[PDB]
Amino acid sequence: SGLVKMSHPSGDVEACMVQVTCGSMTLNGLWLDNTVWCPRHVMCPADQLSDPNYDALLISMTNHSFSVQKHIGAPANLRVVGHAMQGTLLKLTVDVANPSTPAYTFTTVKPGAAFSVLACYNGRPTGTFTVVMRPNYTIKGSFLCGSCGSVGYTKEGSVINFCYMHQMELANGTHTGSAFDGTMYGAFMDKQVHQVQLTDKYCSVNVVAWLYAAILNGCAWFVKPNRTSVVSFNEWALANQFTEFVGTQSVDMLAVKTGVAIEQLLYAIQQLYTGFQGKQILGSTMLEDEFTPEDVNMQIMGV
Amino acid sequence: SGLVKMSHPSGDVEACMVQVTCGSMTLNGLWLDNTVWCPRHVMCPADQLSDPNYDALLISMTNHSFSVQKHIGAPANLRVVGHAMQGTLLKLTVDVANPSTPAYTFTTVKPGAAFSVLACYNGRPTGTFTVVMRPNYTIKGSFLCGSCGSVGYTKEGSVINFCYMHQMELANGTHTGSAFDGTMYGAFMDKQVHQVQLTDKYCSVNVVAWLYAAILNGCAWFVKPNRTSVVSFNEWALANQFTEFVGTQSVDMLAVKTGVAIEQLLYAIQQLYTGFQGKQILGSTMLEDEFTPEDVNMQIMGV
Repeated sequence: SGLVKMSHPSGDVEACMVQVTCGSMTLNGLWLDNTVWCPRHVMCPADQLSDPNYDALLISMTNHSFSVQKHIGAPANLRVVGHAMQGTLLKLTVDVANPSTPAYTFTTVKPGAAFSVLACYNGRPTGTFTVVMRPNYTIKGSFLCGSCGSVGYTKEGSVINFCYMHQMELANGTHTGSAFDGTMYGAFMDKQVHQVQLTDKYCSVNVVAWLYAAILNGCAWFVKPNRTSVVSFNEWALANQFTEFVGTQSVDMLAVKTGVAIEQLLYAIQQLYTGFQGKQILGSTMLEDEFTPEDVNMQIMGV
Repeated sequence: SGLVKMSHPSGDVEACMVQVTCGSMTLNGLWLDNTVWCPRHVMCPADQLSDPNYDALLISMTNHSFSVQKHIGAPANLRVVGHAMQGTLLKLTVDVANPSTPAYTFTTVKPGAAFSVLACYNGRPTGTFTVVMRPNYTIKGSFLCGSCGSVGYTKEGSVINFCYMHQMELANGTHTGSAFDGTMYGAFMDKQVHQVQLTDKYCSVNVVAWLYAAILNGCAWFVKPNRTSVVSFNEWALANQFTEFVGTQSVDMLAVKTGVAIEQLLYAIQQLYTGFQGKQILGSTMLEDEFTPEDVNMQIMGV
């Protein structure tokens, strides 16, 4: 019993972290097979950060411009024998294939989905945490200067699904990055220029999942006979900064185990949004939306 | 910027997890050099869990009663060549030294201190999370059947400090275990009988650290010229379920950076305890005590 913010074991990903240097700029890279992935802003000098031209910067670079070092495990200097740009990322080719490359895929995450982040500094892993891709395509992490190139991922069976590479900080506690196809989540620019993020929203299906977790742990004071249909809730959601509720088999499993219908929890959300009234739910005083239905199913049952 | 629940990278500890079987009982063990540590209740059958005699159980065991298996990485069966009991733990001697034993120490954690937990099932790591040792010597984790033997630890430089081995669940979301010297935190018994835990307390130095994190994020409505000395606060704390405040260099660093004195935040705690005045602090309407000063310093300032 109990519900905590849980991350995937980070061992397989730690073995892929490397340091990438270009001029006087240093950040983290991901070493898979003979390829090192890193943010392309490593090529940008301080005096050009106010308005950079990445196509011009790439042309000016040679294999000599990049230095790749592995610090963890058996340390090694990797020879860069090729360089290329894919969207907002650099794809460096090195002469040694990573002997600890896990079985992996590249996947893009959708808003409301959770993933683990391995935070790194100078190619060294320092911490791990779980985040949810926000409806405004940002993440609320903990990243300081030098954390760029830190990676986000999930684990499915024995396969690591790499979904995020840390790029920038937009505002206090608000971060964004790219998918491994080179596209930045939310189409933000990888430049130190003015850019406003859209309004964030509460992830409705995650709040329902968290309320089911509370019921399964003996906390059900907020459950009443009252119900709100998913059609009525979704119209209400549009005007109250909540995402559209879309049901799934994982949510249905939680409804059948507890005997509490989804519609009863949509009504509870509308009431709890106007105040918890000094009461707690799982040690929280405001709605929690960073626990997915799959997360609750895993932490509460074998499912 | 941003404050999240952060764990240590779990790779070094994952390489030490093994499965220990004794009869029809199975749980997790920790493999360091030629030693495997596991909870001693692996020797206890289901019908004897209410009133066990561990000294009699140990005598009845032979090296062949224990089966040790490594599942992740390069799998191996380890042959048990010695067995011993140290408090609430078994110390098995195996014929192969773990080739990935990290540099380590055994340390007992004090209430208010944070540590990372690597949750395991059948010798397989499944997740990682951070907890604080509660003033009543329990932890609020997320553990299901089969998680016994999961380990807690901190990292100082390159040294892993193993501080906890999961033993039992006392109540919903309330867990306890032992230190690697064999002593159970809070002197709870490793047996199936009803045991009452003492009342919890708010960890004062952690609430001060969280109020400093709020000021660093632009939230300082609770800061007034009013001050409470640490001597006055500690007398008040005794009667109001708060731990004794003990200052540290990390708290002093937060006071210098923000320009807000410790004594102003001790007064603020006494006022916020009587109500949050219809406002919120970092997304909460109740005091938060699971972020330590070191945690706030490392995540906000990187020191």
